[PDB]
Amino acid sequence: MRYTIMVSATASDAAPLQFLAPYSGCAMAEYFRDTGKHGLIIYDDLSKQSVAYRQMSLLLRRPPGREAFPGDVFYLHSRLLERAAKLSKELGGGSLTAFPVIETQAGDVSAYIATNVISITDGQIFLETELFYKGIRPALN
Amino acid sequence: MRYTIMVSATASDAAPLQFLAPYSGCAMAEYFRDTGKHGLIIYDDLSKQSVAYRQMSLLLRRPPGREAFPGDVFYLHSRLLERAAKLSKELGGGSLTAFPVIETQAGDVSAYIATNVISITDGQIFLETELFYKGIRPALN
Amino acid sequence: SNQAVKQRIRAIKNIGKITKAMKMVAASKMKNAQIAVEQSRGLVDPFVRLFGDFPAVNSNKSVVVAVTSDKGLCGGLNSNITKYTRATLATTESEGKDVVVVSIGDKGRSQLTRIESQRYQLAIADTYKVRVTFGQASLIVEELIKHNPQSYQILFNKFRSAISFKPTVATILSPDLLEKQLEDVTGNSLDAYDIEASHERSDVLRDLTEFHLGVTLYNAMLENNCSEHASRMSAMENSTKSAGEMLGKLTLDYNRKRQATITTELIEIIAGASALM
Amino acid sequence: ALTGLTVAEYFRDIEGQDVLLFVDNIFRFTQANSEVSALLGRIPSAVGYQPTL
Repeated sequence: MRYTIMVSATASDAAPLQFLAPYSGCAMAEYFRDTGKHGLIIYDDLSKQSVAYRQMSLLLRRPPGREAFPGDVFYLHSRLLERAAKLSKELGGGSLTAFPVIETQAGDVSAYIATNVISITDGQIFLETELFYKGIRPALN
Repeated sequence: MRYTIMVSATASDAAPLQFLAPYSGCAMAEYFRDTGKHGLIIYDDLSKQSVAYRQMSLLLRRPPGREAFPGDVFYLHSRLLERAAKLSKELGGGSLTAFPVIETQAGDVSAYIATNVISITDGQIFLETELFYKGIRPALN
Repeated sequence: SNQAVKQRIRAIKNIGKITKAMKMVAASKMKNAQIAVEQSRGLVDPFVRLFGDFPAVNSNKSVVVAVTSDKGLCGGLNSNITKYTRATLATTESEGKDVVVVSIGDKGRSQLTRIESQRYQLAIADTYKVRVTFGQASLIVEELIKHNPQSYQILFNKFRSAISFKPTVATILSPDLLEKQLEDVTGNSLDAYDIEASHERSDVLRDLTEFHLGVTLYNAMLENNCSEHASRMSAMENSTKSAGEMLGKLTLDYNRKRQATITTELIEIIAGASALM
Repeated sequence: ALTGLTVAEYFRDIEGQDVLLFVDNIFRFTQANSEVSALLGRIPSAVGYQPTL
């Protein structure tokens, strides 16, 4: 905790707070990225941020799309994950590394939010459930 | 070309032009039908006419239905295809053969426009992409 | 499209129990074949402690039998010994000898003409319709007596256990053409026995070689029938797993399509109702 | 995508020569118009897209 910030928007907190907490955390780590230092950020369950934003969108009576998500639920995550960068020498040289977490359902890696964040992030760490239930932990596919 | 008329409302053309293009070509073919000669009208991609009509009716604030198509999209294709007739001998005896082309998605004929124009027309030349790649070309199921 | 997956689920769901039924049918067949193979294994022992085991002989004419299955659900039985009767028929012919190909079973005549058709002469089927007896085995032994080679070759999956099917070769030497010729080791190794038969040694050897080929052919098509039932029991256990895993994929795809169907129909109703209100 | 086409169309029409026009995710043009069109006061089309797709 000497090096960690905790930006907690729990399940009881209102859905604009869970919509906004990745952006608050990414601002707090863009502090370290902008001044030449290095930052790591873990948006734990961006699937739940997209659920919070789907709640905000449908309560705004906005027209939904795939899995009743708004059309800009890709822009929600890409606006956030594009701020994880490696800056140039003219800009300090700092960096910010992001670890978005996405929860699939039955290994369904071709869902809407899962394929949204797959086409934003650089890599992918797919953790299989059947390797996990055979003792092979971390269950790296 | 000396026997063919080519009516082309293309993709950059406005949605009312793609809506009214098959009625234009059918009215041009009705000249040869009504004068004792024979015609062969081919409405290529009647599904794209239905898409243009869907746009034109959704922007007119008419309430959408199944696949956001209007109510009268059966009437749209039926009142066009019923103009292909073999006239009686007291009207010259001319004819008009219609060949509507419908594109389906992964062989799904349970779609909306596909069921409409299947129930409207007389026959169907149902082509498959799994017989097209077995060498059986024309790929007639 | 959504009706294809729900009907395909019932297709794979009945396939996965059809093959499990055939698996338990194969197990109940193996359970009564297990006592017949142990009743009929013992008669190959006195002839092999009497005639030996001479596979790599200088035979000028030879006859090979591949004892395969009739039904086609064995799973790595008829094609394994097809490769064994390929590689073993690579081995015997080393001096430009004649070799006659015989196979027993509908899946053997359809798997041995691919490699040896001009050398194929005889195909036997319908052998395990009711059961196996010494009558039909002796009859096809006579049909190999319609040929007159110097030696005979047998290939069959010997039912060692319910998991191991050792493809055993049995080589049956023609008596006065090759058997006493292969026994002349500092005199003759057969002359220690005293012939009690009505005629000379060549004729009791002829009757003996006919009876030896008949009893090893009976043992071959009983060993292979029991290993056929065991291999069908194993291959319709691996197949039930495959039709259970495909059903596990298809139920998940059906539930994804079900949820997407309800969301799509709901969104269409909401857009149509909000166009008015 | 229209800016990329205009820079290419000056080469095709005025300069009069062969050009190569690579576009990375022309889907994002359609998706961006779907995000815009949700707020322009329109009835949404099939699976959630704009009517003028």
